[PDB]
Amino acid sequence: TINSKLALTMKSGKYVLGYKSTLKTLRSGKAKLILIAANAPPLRKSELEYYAMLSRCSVHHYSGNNIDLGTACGKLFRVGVLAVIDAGDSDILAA
Amino acid sequence: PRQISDIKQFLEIARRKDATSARIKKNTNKDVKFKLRCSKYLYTLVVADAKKAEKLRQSLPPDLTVTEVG
Amino acid sequence: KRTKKVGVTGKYGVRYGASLRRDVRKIEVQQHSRYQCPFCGRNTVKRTAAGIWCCNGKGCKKVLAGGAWTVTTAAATSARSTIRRLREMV
Amino acid sequence: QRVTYRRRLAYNTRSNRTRIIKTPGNNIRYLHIKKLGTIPRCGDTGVPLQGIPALRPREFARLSHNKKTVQRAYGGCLSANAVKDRIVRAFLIEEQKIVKQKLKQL
Amino acid sequence: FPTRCTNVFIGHKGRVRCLSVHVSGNWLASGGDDGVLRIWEVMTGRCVWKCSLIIQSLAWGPLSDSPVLAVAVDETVYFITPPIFSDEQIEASKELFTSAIWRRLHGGIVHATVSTPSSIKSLSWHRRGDYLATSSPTSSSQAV
Amino acid sequence: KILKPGKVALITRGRFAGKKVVILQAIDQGSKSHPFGHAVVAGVERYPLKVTKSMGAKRIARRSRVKPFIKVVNYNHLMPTRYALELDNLKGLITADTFKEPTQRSAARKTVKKTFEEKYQSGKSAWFFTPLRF
RNA sequence: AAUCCGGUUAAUAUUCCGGAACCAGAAGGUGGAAUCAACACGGCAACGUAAAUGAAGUUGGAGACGUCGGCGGGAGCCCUGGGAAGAGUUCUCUUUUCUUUUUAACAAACCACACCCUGAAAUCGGUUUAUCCGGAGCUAGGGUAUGGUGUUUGGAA
Repeated sequence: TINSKLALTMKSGKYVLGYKSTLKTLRSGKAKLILIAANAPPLRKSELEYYAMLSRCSVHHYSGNNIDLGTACGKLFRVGVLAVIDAGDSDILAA
Repeated sequence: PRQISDIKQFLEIARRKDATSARIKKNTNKDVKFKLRCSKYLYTLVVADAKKAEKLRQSLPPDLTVTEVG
Repeated sequence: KRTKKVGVTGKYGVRYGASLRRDVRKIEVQQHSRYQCPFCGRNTVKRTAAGIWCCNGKGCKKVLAGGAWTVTTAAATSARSTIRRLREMV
Repeated sequence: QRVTYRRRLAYNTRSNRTRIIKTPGNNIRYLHIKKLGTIPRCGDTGVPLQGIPALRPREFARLSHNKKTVQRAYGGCLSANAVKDRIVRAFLIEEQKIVKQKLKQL
Repeated sequence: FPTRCTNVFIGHKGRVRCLSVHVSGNWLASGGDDGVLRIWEVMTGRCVWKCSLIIQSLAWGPLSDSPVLAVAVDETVYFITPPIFSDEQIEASKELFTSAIWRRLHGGIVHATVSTPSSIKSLSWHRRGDYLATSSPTSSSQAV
Repeated sequence: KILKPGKVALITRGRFAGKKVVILQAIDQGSKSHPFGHAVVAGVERYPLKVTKSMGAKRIARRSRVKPFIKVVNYNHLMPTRYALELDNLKGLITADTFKEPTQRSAARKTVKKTFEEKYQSGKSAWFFTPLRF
């Protein structure tokens, strides 16, 4: 279910990939959801979590690795962290 | 081993007590080389104009021992 | 295909016997293969010495303890699972 | 033309490191040179440090202070990225111990 | 003996960022953050040229026969020849010129406007009046 | 929006690495001289020394003296925190011109110093004024 | 820790002589900087600056490291096109055959693989002789660092 909603969100809503794009969006406050891969470095996970709690944003720790998250996104590069600005047709924010 | 591009400071090092002798070099390409033996370094100054070299030479204090081309 | 069967063992030539070279072949392809790093996911883990597996990923640089020829062994994996279930029960 | 060692040490070793010069007298001659210096390495990541020359240990003593270090916290002992990890990890764990204390105090 | 001040020019409502004196010495052009360019004559102290047309700096030309003043406003530089001079001065100033792009009102006798990527801070004139050096602090490679 | 005036942040790069600063003004949109999302901050370079009840008044003042610094820092080099500092008297003093003319920069540094001195004496923002150990 | 050149003796020389340097340690002195906001500023940054106090205690680094295989740079030798000085050959032929045509330690200025910034990349791209690299931020644009057995002078003709 989480994979399907993530796939639909990128086809409907707004999203940014990677670390610095995610970090900038949290800084601007437009970010609504944060996806963090399983093998994200522990310091990177905590600083993103601190950014999210400042910005009052939800955080989801994706069970699969960064490769798994990128494959679930369908792009052919590994993604460690992404920020969902808008859910669009998906309801990823509620669940 | 110390090239000096400033005339005054060449003069001042010449007046300084560490200075022991000065030397004059006249190269074939017509530039004048004022070398100043000091305690630790040898300060040399290259001048392209003869009359500036001459006025510099008379500007050296008399007590300094000046030697011509070796 | 330069060599149909011998593979990496072609350096040893005709010596040491067929079976005594085939088991080296399986072990040697394991030993020199590149493994996916558990911490960064980049395929940058390579053996350093017997038991040492270093990640050359810029920013990861993590060293690992593992098997002599392969990063993870069956015995270590079984031990990790049994210890995990024992701790959860305890 | 051929050269000989200036010192009484034959057997080119690490200390018997030599160079060829041509003298003002038109002579091919050896020049005995010292080994090369090393840039100081980072304490945490092991990368060489940026902003310091590569000199032998005692030759570091002739430099000025600012020529051997970098103006930053841990500068000259840790790389910039290593220091940045030190700072963020320090702050984040400090916030945790505060939040754990606030959790357990009630 | 540059003794105590005896003549005071007033009329600028803000900081006067830069002021320059013409080679003739009878004209003093000043400007500042208000953007108002004021030309004063030293002999009597009037402000005959009140036309305003932030003013970083302004400097006269070295040629007396071509009294052209260059003013740096933000990133734009104006080559202004006020009509206060005799007419032949205006004609003589034109033939001097008539990266940075060039373009060609209460006596708004504008001649050439130069636009620069950064806000010009310092202005310098060559002795022959053909070279203009504009310096800005923000940029590095093309600062000057 | 988490980088707002009055928010305490940590400088992670530069000479003042690991120093606690207060967001004085955010220009996240950018500028001609700074095409990135910078923010001008005021912080502490030399933290006031620890004080003891046994110490005399002259040393209490001597250790309580604090040396501030004003700097424009990139967002990526700033680490925002949950702490907030009330920047009274410190609302309008910084502008692009205040950096251009150092006389306004020097005046800003002096005003920032006297505000930090008074706030430290008042005993507010204890976390802001204690040095961060790393 | 720190020395080079030229020369000299019947026999010694990186040791003597002439010239030119360098290192270690010691003391106060001149000049400059910081300082009553005691312990400097600049750059977003990597970091820079002629300076820019730091006891005890702790910690890091240099010293400090195998082997083979190509690839790139440098220096010396080798090769080579003219010039100039002598010398070889010349019955004939050879604008030619040969020798010479040099520049040390040291001081000074200058000189782009790691890193930083902007940026967000699938028509995936960059790139090596050798397929490694990238949403953990590629290419690209602009920087920072390392700076000699390189360059320009001084030495030094």
